[PDB]
Amino acid sequence: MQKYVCNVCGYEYDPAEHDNVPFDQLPDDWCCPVCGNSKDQFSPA
Ligand code: NI
Repeated sequence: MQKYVCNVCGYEYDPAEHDNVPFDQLPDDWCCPVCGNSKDQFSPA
């Protein structure tokens, strides 16, 4: 259940915090809910 970290603000997308919804199921236009950084500028962590 891969966690991802925003390269801009350090927000961590942890699927565990979201009913195990994986990063790869998020919308095409999903952005960081803290800083609005785009999905494709997150690192696996
Ligand atoms: Ni961010």
